[PDB]
Amino acid sequence: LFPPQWICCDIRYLDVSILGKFAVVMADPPWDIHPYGTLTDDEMRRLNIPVLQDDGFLFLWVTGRAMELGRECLNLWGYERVDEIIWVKTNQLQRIIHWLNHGKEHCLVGVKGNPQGFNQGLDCDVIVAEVRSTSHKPDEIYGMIERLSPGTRKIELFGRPHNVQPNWITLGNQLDGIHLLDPDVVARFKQRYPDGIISK
Amino acid sequence: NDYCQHFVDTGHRPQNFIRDVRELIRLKDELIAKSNTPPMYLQADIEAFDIRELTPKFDVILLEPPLEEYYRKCWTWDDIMKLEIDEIAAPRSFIFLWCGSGEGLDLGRVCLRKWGYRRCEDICWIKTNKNNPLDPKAVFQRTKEHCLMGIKGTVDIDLIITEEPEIGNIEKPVEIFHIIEHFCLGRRRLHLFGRDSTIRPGWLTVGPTLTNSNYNAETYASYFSAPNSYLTGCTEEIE
Ligand SMILES: CNc1cc(N2CCC[C@@](O)(CNC(=O)c3ccc(CN4CC5(CCC5)[C@@H]4C4CC4)cc3O)C2)ncn1
Repeated sequence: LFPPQWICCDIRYLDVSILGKFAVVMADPPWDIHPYGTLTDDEMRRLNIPVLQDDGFLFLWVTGRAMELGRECLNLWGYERVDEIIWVKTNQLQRIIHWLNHGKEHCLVGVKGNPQGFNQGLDCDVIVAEVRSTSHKPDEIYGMIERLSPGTRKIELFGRPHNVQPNWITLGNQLDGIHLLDPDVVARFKQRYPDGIISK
Repeated sequence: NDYCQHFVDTGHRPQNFIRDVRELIRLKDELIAKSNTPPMYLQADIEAFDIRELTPKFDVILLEPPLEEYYRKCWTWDDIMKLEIDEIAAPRSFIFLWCGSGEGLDLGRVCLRKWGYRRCEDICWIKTNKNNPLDPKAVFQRTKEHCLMGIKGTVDIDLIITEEPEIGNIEKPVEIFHIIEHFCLGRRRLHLFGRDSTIRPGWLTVGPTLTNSNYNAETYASYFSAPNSYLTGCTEEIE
């Protein structure tokens, strides 16, 4: 259902089967790279990503060793990595912000099944955009995803309140409560969680 | 303003609009040029070539196999991953592997791990199309190539921005050599699948299309005999 929706929760424990199937998944996980609460490698492997889609695309932000671990989860969860987006970070004058200085962030792109009716090839795999608060992904990614798969249902894992978007259901443990509008989701949520608590 | 939208509207890639791409650094460049070994090079069909013949073991390997995707002999990742790179890499050494933009970003990581390296950097060559504003699996137009840096054993940015070369031009940006040489990683530098056009002081180039050779294993090793065995390639020569 078109307007923004979100669920404050521990993504480790929420029964994501109540949410239905999504054309696009995006995740910016708290990888345990060597600031916030982290998820162990095993917890990320165990996330029930496979129930979320049948045919569609996964967008998986990665840095450091999660460039490798993210590829492992991606394949474990049943996806093939078919693209990799980079966001070149600039200032407001369009200048770029271990062994090398890091001018970019990486977003892996995975496919599951055989998605039909997507507009593949409309955008290119480089995003140039101005940095904002630490830990924010650039808003351009939502436009690229909308053009790729307009009007379909989408879900974001480990998002924050600024990430809530129309057509998207946002999950994260710093969201303000639960805000669901889709009736099938509202229905399945009430069954699975009749007292509105999400534990164990 | 949204450069992704701008690209879908006009065809000008987002990277076309990046601008400007402590005092001097040139003295470092001068020290590098001073300690550079003479250029050495060898024509060799690397499929058939026993790579063991290449000695001594190298401090840096730059590996640039000719992938099929660079066109339209090509090397598959099947071919590349069967190269015995760990036989010629020094126990502490570095690899820079051009992986393209497709399955190479995954299979190249398998290769690095196969040969005993861990990836420490992902260097992205971003191609502008200022002058001229399609894999079945591709979701997006691919406008970049990745060069993976691996380490084994115990000033620059990780982006290279140049205009996309003309069709059929396979050369990679010479800037990758600057990044490598500025790391001061040692002086035994090997470039596998280089060409006449890539030969460069401080480097041993080995590839099938070279037209001439001057490689001599004993001459090559004499450039690193004592007292020159452990120089970083960034310091004064030893008097
Ligand atoms: C235990 N169970 C949970 C946890 C949970 N948490 C934990 C607390 C925080 C949050 O609430 C919201 N997220 C973040 O603060 C958050 C911040 C930064 C990054 C790094 N990303 C940012 C970029 C730059 C472009 C995208 C990079 C990227 C690697 C290249 C990732 C993040 O996810 C999620 N939510 C539900 N259940």
